[PDB]
Amino acid sequence: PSSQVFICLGLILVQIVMVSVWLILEAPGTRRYTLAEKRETVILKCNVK
Amino acid sequence: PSSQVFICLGLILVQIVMVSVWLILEAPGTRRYTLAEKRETVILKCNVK
Amino acid sequence: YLADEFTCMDCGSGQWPTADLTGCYDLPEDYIRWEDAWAIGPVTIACL
Repeated sequence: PSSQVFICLGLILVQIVMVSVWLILEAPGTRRYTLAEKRETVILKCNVK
Repeated sequence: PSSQVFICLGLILVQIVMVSVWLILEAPGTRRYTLAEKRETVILKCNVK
Repeated sequence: YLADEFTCMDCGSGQWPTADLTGCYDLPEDYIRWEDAWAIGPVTIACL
């Protein structure tokens, strides 16, 4: 009842650290990804591929 | 072993939700505090009054 | 966009020349929306 939650939150915190460095290196933003072949359109994609 | 932790994380998550929606409404940043009466004084301030 | 009469200029991929031949503007954006179709199915599935 205690160590199960502890291990679950440990794995969740590993994921949290990974996603935290992911967003720190890749702060939120929008790229205006246009179809240069077609143009006349913009995709407000997120700032990372 | 279970309900103590559940309630504690419930309160912690309530606070986290409140602070997260508050940063959503009032996104973080830095402002320049300058004393017009004094001048030549620029202060880097967390964007929250 | 012909900024000068003797000189047509491309506003780039990000921008686009206005139809009034007066300048360049940020090109219109596209994204998936809830207007008529496509998104309604997955949205209802998630709600269910």
